Amino acid sequence: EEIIWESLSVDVGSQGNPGIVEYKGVDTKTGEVLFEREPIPIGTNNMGEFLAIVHGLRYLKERNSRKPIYSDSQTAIKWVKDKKAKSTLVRNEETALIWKLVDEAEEWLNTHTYETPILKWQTDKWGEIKADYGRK
RNA sequence: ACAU
DNA sequence: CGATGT
Ligand SMILES: [Cl-]
Ligand SMILES: [Cl-]
Ligand SMILES: [Cl-]
Ligand SMILES: [Mg+2]
Ligand SMILES: [Mg+2]
Ligand SMILES: [Rb+]
Ligand SMILES: [Rb+]
Ligand SMILES: [Rb+]
Ligand SMILES: [Rb+]
Repeated sequence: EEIIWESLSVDVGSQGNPGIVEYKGVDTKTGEVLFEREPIPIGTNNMGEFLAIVHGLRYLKERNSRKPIYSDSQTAIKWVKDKKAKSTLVRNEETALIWKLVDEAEEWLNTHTYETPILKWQTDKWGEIKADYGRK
């Protein structure tokens, strides 16, 4: 209904899908960029959205912050809830890095706790999430 | 259909 | 127009 302004917003950006993937997290209220991942040569939109949420969880936990996380990705929200990224991307030498990061993010979820609410950013009502890359 |  | 996902 209403935006929770005291939150972290995350989003993926890419060049192609599959293609070069990056992600970032921003303060929803101010747009300040709080973290940005260096581009990964091949990944999917959904793998990047998943990594962005998990990085957000780790970032907030390290800082003892109870803020929620907004994501626009129905898929990634579910994958984090399930602790399992059900990507179709081929596992081969070209995709080794993205898959290593996804495997490591799942591993973190299976070995740590968090209370962070993971909320759907309601793009249809609110416009683009504040972490968006402005590329579409 | 919906979400990217 | 193409892709990734539930
Ligand atoms: Cl990562
Ligand atoms: Cl909340
Ligand atoms: Cl959702
Ligand atoms: Mg997104
Ligand atoms: Mg975006
Ligand atoms: Rb802590
Ligand atoms: Rb975009
Ligand atoms: Rb979107
Ligand atoms: Rb589809």
